[PDB]
Amino acid sequence: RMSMVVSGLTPEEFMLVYKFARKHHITLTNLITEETTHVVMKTDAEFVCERTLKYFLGIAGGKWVVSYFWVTQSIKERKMLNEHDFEVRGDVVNGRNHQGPKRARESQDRKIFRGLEICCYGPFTNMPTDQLEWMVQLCGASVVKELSSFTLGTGVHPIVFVQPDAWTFHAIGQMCEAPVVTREWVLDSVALYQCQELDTYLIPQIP
Ligand SMILES: [Co+2]
Repeated sequence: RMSMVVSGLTPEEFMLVYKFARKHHITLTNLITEETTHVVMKTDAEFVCERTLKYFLGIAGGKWVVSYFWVTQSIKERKMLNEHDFEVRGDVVNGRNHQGPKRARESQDRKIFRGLEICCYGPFTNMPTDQLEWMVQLCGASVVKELSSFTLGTGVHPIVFVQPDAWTFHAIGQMCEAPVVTREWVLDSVALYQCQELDTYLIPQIP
């Protein structure tokens, strides 16, 4: 059936979702899994939310990323409103209207990271490696654990991403032949659901 997960909400805001969840036989839960169908985000009146991890994984699964206004209007009108009307416009960081989740629902037959080998490299911070790995998988990429493990083949394009405010490196180029980008290449590529160009994102590689 329907299974719901919640993001950016207060206790009382949560209680409202639960009431809506109880009234409509919807499972509510703490952590997002593949079983999750809906991700309720807090937004401003014009469906703009902050980009949480559940935001990305939600879009990565191409679920229903939908504003908390879905919940309260549904309570107000005493009926389960259309998810279509309430979906999240975009976010505070990628722009007030990129309609990201929209494309993601519409494009499961061709996922943006199809045909790619991705290596989430070294230390990571707000987001753990495995979440980013699962994100990246969900969008049709193939995870590599170590640089040396890239399918050296005309077939696939390998990418290495890193987030550099963690290593408390620019010599990945010396250990493998791959584009090195910044974790924001993935996050934006997922937020916008377009496959971003690596130029704006490349980390310098010393010879
Ligand atoms: Co090519």
